[PDB]
Amino acid sequence: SFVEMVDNLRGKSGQGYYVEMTVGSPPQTLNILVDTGSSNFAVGAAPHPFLHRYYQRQLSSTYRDLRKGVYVPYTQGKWEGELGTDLVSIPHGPNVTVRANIAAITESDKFFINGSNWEGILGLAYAEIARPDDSLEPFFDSLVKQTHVPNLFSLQLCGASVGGSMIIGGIDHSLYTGSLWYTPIRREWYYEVIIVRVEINGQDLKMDCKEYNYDKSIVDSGTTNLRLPKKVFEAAVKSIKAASSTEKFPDGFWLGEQLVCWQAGTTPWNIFPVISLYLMGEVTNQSFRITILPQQYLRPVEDVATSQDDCYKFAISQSSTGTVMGAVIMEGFYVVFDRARKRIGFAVSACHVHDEFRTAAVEGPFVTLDMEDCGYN
Ligand SMILES: CCN1CCCCC[C@@H](C)C[C@@H]([C@H](O)CNCc2cccc(C(C)C)c2)NC(=O)c2cccc(c2)C1=O
Repeated sequence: SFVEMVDNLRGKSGQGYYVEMTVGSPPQTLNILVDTGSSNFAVGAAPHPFLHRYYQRQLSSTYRDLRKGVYVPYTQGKWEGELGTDLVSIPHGPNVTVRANIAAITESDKFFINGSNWEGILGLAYAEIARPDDSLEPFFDSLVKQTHVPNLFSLQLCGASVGGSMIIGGIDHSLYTGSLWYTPIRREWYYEVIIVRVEINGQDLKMDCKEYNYDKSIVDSGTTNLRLPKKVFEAAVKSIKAASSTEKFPDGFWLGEQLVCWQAGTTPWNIFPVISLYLMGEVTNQSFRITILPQQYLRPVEDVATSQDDCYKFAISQSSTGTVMGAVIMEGFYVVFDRARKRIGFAVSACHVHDEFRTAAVEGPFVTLDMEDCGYN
């Protein structure tokens, strides 16, 4: 019964993917951003200039107040609110209703996005990073505990405004081609993984592989960009600049601020390199790689001036809290969050990018010694 969940995600480019949900009795419909980078389920519950609707606890006969406050500060944005529980369902999801923790957002700062069409956030990661502490059971843990839904979900994030699928409870084999390749979940807090090698256009960055995971590497559907630790970011940009030096870009472009444009259909994809991320595999001394096309890390944005050109933003950013494999990395892959087996699977998505001479790929096996040394402690 996974066909009912195909295409259950929507969104606007750079503004997050959301799934429709209902909370309360009678059911109140809300669009909820899907976030593997956090673990709180929270919805707007008070007016806000960017909210078209919000959760009204007063209108829900099943609402239960927990008489405890909560706040969550993210890398970008923060909110505070009141904890409580209520009945929750996913119309284009499993045919079940669960009682789950809900943070009723009463104040927020740079959290909600104007015109994004979502009013809440579904943190899919583990209790260890839940606020106020790990005793606030995350939504997916409640779903698994209260129903027969298997302990896994998969995300098919599709590019161009955007759509995708969140298959709750399994793997939909029509959404990918080739084989699934699995990397261990290093520790169950974020969806933490270990990157063991990085190549740009086939050239090894030749850094201490610990630099790639300093101080961690996570899979984060709630972040648009690929985010890299300072030292890795500088090396990647230096290499990407050199590969595309035949064209001029303002240095604000390389900071993700100012956009670059080209005459419609003349974007010089060939001068931007492919990025290969090698991930720790399932067997001794074995890894595999996912290859990222420039169509993934050059995000198309709306044209500020006359909508004649093709304009893009550089979707790779510097991080001070480790590597973040954001939505643009996940797009074009089918990503399986196999919580039951403590692993994350990658396969080429059915909604893959269509470059002329290059193709995004998930390839293995590769031999890589001392992979454990790549993890930071
Ligand atoms: C998709 C557009 N947007 C903004 C999305 C706004 C709404 C979701 C957005 C608060 C979740 C977190 C996501 O959870 C972060 N994951 C790691 C993390 C970092 C610090 C603290 C925590 C704990 C709460 C667990 C977790 N994302 C960000 O911060 C973020 C930053 C920069 C750009 C963007 C998002 C973006 O591209």
